[PDB]
Amino acid sequence: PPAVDFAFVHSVLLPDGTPDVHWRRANGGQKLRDIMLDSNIELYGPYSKPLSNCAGVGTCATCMVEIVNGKELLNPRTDIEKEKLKRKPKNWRLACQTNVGNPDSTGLVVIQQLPEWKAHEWNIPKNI
Amino acid sequence: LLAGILLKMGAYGLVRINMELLPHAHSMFSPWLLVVGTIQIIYAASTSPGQRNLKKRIAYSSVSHMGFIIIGISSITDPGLNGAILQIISHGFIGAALFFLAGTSYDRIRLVYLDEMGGMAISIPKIFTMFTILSMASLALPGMSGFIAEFIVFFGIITSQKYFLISKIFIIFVMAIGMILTPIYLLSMLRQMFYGYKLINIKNFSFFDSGPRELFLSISILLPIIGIGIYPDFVLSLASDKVESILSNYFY
Amino acid sequence: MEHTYQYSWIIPFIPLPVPILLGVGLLLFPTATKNLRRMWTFLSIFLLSIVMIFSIYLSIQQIFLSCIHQNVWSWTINNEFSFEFGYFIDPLTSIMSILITTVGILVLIYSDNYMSHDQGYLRFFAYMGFFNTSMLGLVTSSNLIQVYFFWELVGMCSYLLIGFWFTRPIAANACQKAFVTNRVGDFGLLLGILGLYWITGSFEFQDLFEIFNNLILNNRVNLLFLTLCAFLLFVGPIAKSAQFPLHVWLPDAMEGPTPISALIHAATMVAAGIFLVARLLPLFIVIPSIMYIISLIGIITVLLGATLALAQKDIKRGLAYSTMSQLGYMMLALGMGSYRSALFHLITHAYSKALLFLGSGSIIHSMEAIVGYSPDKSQNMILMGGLTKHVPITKTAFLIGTLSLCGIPPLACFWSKDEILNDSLLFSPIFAIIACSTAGLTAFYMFRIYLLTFEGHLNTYFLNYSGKKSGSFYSLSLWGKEEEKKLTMNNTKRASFFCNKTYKISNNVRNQIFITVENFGLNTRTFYYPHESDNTILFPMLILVLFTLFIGAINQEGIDFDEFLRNATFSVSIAFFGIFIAYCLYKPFYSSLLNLTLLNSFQKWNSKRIHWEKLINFVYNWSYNRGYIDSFFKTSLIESIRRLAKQTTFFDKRIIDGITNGVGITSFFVGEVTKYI
Amino acid sequence: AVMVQQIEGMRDIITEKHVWHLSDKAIKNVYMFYIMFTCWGCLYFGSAKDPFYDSEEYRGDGGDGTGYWVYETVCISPFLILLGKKEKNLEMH
Ligand code: FES
Repeated sequence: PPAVDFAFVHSVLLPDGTPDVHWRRANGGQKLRDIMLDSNIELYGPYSKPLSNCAGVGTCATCMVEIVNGKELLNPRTDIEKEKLKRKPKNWRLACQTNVGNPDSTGLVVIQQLPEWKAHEWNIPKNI
Repeated sequence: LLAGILLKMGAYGLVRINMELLPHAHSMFSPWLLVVGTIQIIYAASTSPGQRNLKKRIAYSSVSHMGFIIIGISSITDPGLNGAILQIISHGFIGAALFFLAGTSYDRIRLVYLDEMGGMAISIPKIFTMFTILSMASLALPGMSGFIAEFIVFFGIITSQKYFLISKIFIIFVMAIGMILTPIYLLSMLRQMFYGYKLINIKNFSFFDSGPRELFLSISILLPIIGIGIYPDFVLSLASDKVESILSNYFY
Repeated sequence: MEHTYQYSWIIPFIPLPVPILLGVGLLLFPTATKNLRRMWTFLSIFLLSIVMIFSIYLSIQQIFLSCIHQNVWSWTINNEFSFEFGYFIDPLTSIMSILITTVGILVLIYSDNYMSHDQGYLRFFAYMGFFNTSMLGLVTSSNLIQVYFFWELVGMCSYLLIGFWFTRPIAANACQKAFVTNRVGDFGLLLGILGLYWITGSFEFQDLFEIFNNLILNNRVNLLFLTLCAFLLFVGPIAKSAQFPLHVWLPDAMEGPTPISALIHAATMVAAGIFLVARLLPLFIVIPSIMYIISLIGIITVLLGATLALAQKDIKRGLAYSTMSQLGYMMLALGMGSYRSALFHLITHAYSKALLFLGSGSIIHSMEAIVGYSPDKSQNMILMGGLTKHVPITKTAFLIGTLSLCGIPPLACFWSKDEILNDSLLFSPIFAIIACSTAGLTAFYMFRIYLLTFEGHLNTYFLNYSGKKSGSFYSLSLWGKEEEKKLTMNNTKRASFFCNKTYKISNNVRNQIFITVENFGLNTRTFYYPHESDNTILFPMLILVLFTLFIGAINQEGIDFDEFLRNATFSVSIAFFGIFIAYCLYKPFYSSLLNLTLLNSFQKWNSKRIHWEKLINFVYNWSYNRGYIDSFFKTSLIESIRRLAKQTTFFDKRIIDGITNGVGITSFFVGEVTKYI
Repeated sequence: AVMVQQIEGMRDIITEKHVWHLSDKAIKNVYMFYIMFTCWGCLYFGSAKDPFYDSEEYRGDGGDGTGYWVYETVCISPFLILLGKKEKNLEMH
């Protein structure tokens, strides 16, 4: 079956000093917010309270996730990721405004959830 | 002095020549001058946010406040004409002080328009506080003479023997939109040239504030505005007898 | 009575000279008066204490003796004006005077320390004292002239307080919108008092009350003119008490101080509209349709003020919409004709939500040590989390305030809302059950606010969330001298160093070599937990706790000053229902008092988030877009005036300055032609 | 000065009505003293260290006291550098 290989690196470190990766499974692409809600990984952080989110429409920058090596199978920004978050390191997307695409999809996108409240920089490779 | 006293002659002459020398044709055309003054207030108060320039906003603000003088002259009443004389003196102070502070603000900041010249109130706080209080004097906002000037003009409208209720409701409504439009351009001027913060302006410029001379100019114009805005008989008591002698020719 | 009302003219003018001395001090000698920094604070507090004691003495004489004093002087005597500026001592004057003075003294005691780390100090207290001057002059006012006078001065002071922090531009947009909205109400108050002068010829609060007993029985006056005059007279209280058309100025007032949130509203200035409508109720019960209009505007804004405070991230904006919904309750009471219960609800809200704002600002000044200085950080109610463990007296004060709004009978304020719904259900069945429904919603969002602030873990120092916190707590690793000499530059450990091989997949390794270089430890390691604020913050909160416990039980003084169990238990049941719905949603599992079988079944019945995914979306989009009324006013009311301004300066500069310039252009052109002919 | 007002609606009113007016002479007197204050302030604050219109920020660059010294400065000093550039090219730079 077509299984996209999310990694979902958590924001905080382990107390040992290594990151903890969870490697979620869910099929295809419908919304990244629905995948992170369904497969039980921590999207919102402190905004995970019930009325602390816009329930998927994009009117709040609360589902933001740093995505690295995520130029392969992803939709472009819907002028809401371009507007809610503006002065960012440009690898940050809204899970309720991004989508990893079609159900026939294989890929190794790795997503750092909660780019707010983190301490690592990921040392991104310079494109082009 | 172009806005303080040179703008108010003519309006003086509309009381001097066009009201006691020619009473009956003034009674003929003051129905039209009333409507023209009500269009004048809204028109000039709406041309003022369209001005990117600083000083032109105060120029059209002067055109807007002359509408109350034209209306008080056209209001065939003692409260109308007496509020017109009060608005003559009040806006003489108001326009004089605002164009003074606009000239000093251009001399400090060297920026004419209002797309540039952002937050300058931390740079020149004395010019800011005097320009703010004199903007409040321009707002027909109380403790200031423009308030009681425009309110006695409204009272001259509402106590008119010339006009009926069909006209008076429309006149009061159009004039009272003007005291909504006047905060729009005055506070737009204030939030453009004073409110805000520019990152480049920290210590290298360090602009000189209002000196004591210009501050005496602003305070010495501000004090009779307050003294009339709390006790308006500094204007009405020296002219009410003469306005009675004027309106003796109109009411018979 | 013989010698105490003749000196009732001072209670506006007693706060005045310290803003007069600051307005000539800061404007002339800034180093001098700012060197006298804390003395003008205590001088304003002392002058307001004089006004407090004198207003208490006048209140004691009002509850003893039934009389009204109207100590009017003369202001202009030239023609038909004969204007007065006198001071009208009704029981409403006493209520409003103590309501101004007590709240103002407590906010000044609060603001001695709120502004104690502010470069802008004395001009704030000049604005405070001049606002107290203006509002005490507004409530001691014998004619609509002076109401209009101090009304617009209160609007100016609102502009100044909201744009106090003038260097930030969102406060600039806030204060411009605030003063323009207050001028839209000022507009209506103007052509409303002029319409009353055309219908009466009065300009006095005395003669209106004895003309409107028989003015509608006349043939010259029109009923249409009286009802449109009274509606325009009500447009003013719409702008002050933040009613449904003119409500968009209130939630932007947050960008200024928190004391101006406690004083511009939950206090004096939103009580200006309540004061005006309750003062003019002898000419509002007479005009038939305006009472229904006031009931209608109140019943429209109570659903707006409730649904807005449901999903606010900001503490101050949420308490602002709570204030707006309670002000809608007050206008709904004023639409009942209730001369008594409206003012009592005004008193208990103005002493309750003022305490709530001071508790919120104590929360904010505690959070400033955590997050630094930012309103999206230090005012965000989401990441406040829990502060019961840290700031206990703030917790008790804020809890007594939110129970004073949730309607708890013994140890909070309930009898006001009891009288509201009791006067509501025997009036019209449409307005009543929706008022009780909004009361349940009010208990819901207020308990939501209390749980998001004080109950639970902190949401900011929580080890699941902050990575700098996990880097700071663990100064050494779990193995000591093994696995590293410490490791920095932790590489792409997708395989977790397990040498895991790959089946049929897209990719495992590539030319992507990105090391998650984390931050270090043992640097700014402390992260000082939010301790208690000083005495100048708790002391107004203690005094307001004593107020909201003392007023909450007030053979009664209901008549001499100016269904029993079923309705009470129905209001307490719907309020506790709101408590319960907020409690099961926000109170965490380790501290809730409920049985864990029911607590498990709450998520077991609702683990879908599909029939919740539209409801939460609609409520959050409503509270975030401000019912889309903010966007519609910034789209077709102020940008419509911007387009009209550009069209009008186009007509000016192009085609009436064009004609005048074209006269000279034509003279130049005919001169150049007839030169060369 | 005491008038008891009987209104059926709320309560009785004990209006005072101290009708007064600043004496005709006193308006001339406050005008006299305010013209005196204007005189004193014009003389003294013209005799003051005027901190902006003395420095090299204002008097140095342009600073004739008009409102066009900025515009003739930025319209003539480029002509000054064009003149200096031509005189530089006159000696083959
Ligand atoms: S949940 Fe509102 S941002 Fe995705």
